[PDB]
Amino acid sequence: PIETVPVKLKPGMDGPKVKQWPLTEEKIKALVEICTEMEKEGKISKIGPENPYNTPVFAIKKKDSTKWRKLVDFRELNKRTQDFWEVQLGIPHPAGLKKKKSVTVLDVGDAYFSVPLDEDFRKYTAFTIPSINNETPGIRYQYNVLPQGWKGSPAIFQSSMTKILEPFKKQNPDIVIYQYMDDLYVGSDLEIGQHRTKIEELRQHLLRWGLWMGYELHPDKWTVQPIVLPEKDSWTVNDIQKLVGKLNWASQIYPGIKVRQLSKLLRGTKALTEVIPLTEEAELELAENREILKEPVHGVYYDPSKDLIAEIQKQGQGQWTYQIYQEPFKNLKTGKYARMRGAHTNDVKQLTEAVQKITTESIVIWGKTPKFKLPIQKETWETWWTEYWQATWIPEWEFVNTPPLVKLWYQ
Amino acid sequence: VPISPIETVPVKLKPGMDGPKVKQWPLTEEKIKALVEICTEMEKEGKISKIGPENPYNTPVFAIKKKDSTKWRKLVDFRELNKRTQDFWEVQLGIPHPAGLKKKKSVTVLDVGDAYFSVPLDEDFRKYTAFTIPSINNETPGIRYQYNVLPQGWKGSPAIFQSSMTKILEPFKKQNPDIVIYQYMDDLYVGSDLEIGQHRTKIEELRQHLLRWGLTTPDKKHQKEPPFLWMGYELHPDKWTVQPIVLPEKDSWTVNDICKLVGKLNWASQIYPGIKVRQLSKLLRGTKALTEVIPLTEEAELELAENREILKEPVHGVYYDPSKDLIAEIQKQGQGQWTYQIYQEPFKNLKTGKYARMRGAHTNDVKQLTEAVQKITTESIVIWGKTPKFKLPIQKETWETWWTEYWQATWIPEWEFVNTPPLVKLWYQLEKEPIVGAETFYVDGAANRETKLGKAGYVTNKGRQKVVPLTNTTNQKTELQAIYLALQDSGLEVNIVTNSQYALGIIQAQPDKSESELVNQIIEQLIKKEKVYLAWVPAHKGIGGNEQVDKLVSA
DNA sequence: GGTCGGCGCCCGAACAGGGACTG
DNA sequence: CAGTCCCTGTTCGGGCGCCG
Repeated sequence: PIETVPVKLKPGMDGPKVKQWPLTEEKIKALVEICTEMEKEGKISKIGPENPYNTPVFAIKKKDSTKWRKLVDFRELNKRTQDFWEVQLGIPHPAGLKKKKSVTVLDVGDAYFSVPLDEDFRKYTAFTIPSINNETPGIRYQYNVLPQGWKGSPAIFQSSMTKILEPFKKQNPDIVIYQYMDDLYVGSDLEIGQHRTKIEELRQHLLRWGLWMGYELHPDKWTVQPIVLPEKDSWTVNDIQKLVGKLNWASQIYPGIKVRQLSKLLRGTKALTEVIPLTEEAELELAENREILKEPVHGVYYDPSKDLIAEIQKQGQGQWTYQIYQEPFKNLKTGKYARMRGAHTNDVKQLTEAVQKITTESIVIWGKTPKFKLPIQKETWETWWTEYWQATWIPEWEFVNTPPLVKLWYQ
Repeated sequence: VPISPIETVPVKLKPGMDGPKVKQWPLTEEKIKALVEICTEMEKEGKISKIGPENPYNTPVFAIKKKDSTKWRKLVDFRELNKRTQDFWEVQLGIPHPAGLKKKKSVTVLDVGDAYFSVPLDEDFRKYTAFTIPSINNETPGIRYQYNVLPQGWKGSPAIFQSSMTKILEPFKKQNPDIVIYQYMDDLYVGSDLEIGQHRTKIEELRQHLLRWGLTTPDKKHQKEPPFLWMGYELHPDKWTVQPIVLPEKDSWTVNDICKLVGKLNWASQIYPGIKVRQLSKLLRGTKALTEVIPLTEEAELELAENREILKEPVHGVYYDPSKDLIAEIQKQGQGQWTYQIYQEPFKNLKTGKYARMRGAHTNDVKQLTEAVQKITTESIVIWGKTPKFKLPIQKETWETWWTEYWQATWIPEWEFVNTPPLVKLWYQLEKEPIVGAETFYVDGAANRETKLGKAGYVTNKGRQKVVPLTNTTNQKTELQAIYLALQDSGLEVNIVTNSQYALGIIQAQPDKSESELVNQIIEQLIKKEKVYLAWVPAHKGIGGNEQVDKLVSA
């Protein structure tokens, strides 16, 4: 008996028509049990081929989670409904969430099943369940309620969400609560003990309205990866050549970098292993360039109207560096990940883990998910990335093939 | 007109477009009798109904012969209706494969007669399926009908029938969970581990369940004894094989004959191991006419003779046993060709295949092997829903060196090394640090966009030097030619300093084959070396001799 | 015959995006 | 400076195979 919020696509843009990719046996069995249960609860309903729209579907298991979780790749549908959840029913991003000592994430996706969906918009939430060896044709469904993983679900439920959080925000005014996709980010400067206690208070405060796990974060301990020059006492031709190439590349970000006096040391056709003493004018150019790398880049600030872009570099030995930016060489944040799951054995698991960590930080700091430039072949990524995904959202990505230049971001 | 027991599928036209209005083709008098005989019978059965002048729509219609039968099939040229009809999402995601079938006690196969004619069309959509049937005389106005069922030739007919058929089979499969039903269009593969007595009972229950909705299961297409003819295979209680494939024996080969030859060789490669179509596909490149006669090359004639000798022996595949692991083993066949076998017990192949797609201008065997593993994995998840364990002709240390040092993310699933020559290895390794006591070559080259002329050469720390003039070349080709000179005129250990990102980006990928002959010559020189160290420095910065030589290789 | 849908392969032409050089 | 072009990679259009 709830009124439906009317939702439309962006003008001059048809619904999503993305094919379903093959799924493993453990994923198909989990999707059939969930969909049959969801159809029994009226959350979804079967459809036919007269609906020309479709969205891929697969299943995941979150970190240390035994229960399967249905996930829909609504990235194409979210691109075609962008004006709804930004212009009309936007969610403000709290700039203090990134400053909390501890931030916990809660999957509130089960609450969206309580609100019905607009009848005219249900045609676009269509999805197909595949069968092993194509035993049976596609078993198609469509959503009758607010689907999990659709950017229009938290916007419609936002009014209902604020009224549920109002008694808790009043008792705890210093706690910051942000809602992105099917997740709820709760941050507080309390001690780690009383923090988890307040989380359980919010869990029971949400259970009494019809809604369970938790994933902790610590944004105050997030570090950046600056550009560092080696501290050698004896320099060879090969050392200074790599140093000049690194400084020449870094000059695109810090315009004050000079390589005039340094590249003068490499003027004779010398052997690479030959030791070269640094001139007086070169020792000053190096120390000054070290000081410019300590300074912050001039004119770098976040623009809410621009999309975020994240580049990742494979440094080997389980090392992975990354940079977030909106305009080239105007990096909003840099960093490096090390010793993640699958280190020294599985590159795809490490890359999947890195993308999840980066996207999570992008939500806490700016409330956006970046578009990734992944250092991997398209066929390699699209084969294994679903095997290691542990998040309810999916960022956009493209595939790059940039051979290593002068190892800029890692010594 | 009576109401069909099957629920109809609501179909619309695309917004802002009207039905088809096309004139009928001139038909032969032998096809006219075949259509009037069928149209008068379909009208009696309620499948088509007469229409008057109030229907302003019309579409062409014809008929083709049925294979191995005197009956004719009615087809409608709905090419104009398909353009203006709404888009449909096809539910047929793929084709079933016998290797994915499990051993069942009893097996039954049946086909529904006239499947499309047993499923009704939308009531509001029957008006757009209007056609004219010409008479034996051109002056006769002709009889005009409209379809009450699914017409053949419409772009929505297969998608509608596949979904409507599944909805009828859902209550039966809900009551009989242990019965496996492979539904592909109208072909039904029914199997169960029930005893042969209760099996035929469930079969007759299904033939009556389908009968309640207007689906007839004739005993002509009924199959109770092996071998079963299913999806173009021969299903035996313990093995399976494709139906006999016939290759043309043309004395003169056209381009279309090779396309039919390659098409059946690819279809045969799923169970016949070792099929190669490398030299036969080299006959299709750069050709324009389908009817153009092309002679067979010596490498193509040898490849065809080997494929014909493989097809002489009988091969068979087994069924899938979920209790045992899945194993896939790959072999390096030719330059750019790969073959694999998926099996659970040794020499009892579930299916075979091949991979030979050339990706990029420069590559190595490790890249091509990784691409093959990915093609096999996706193919395996389609058929069995799991990834097999791989037996790869590559050393564990060889792969370990590759993926740990590559700048791209790359990975292979759980695999083990099989010692089947030829082995996939890396042919050369670029040192990580500069070589002490090795001559240092500062290369680089340039060219002119207009004259297409350029120079390429090097200067070393020992005073060695060379500059070679080049004609009809580019800036990229000269930078490669410079490194090739440094390799040619150096010892077994050499340090090479370049400023070409392009040249460096190709060599660091460790390719062993390229489409450019200059790259292959650089590869051949790298294999002869013992220690090679490349290094990139920015240009126009006055860096070492790389500025002194950049002035020598300016013009 | 010159109907429809699905999947697979092989090819070339059109598209497209980055790097070095030039008015 | 923006304009090319040299290069490489991708995407799609069209032929065949196979099934219904």
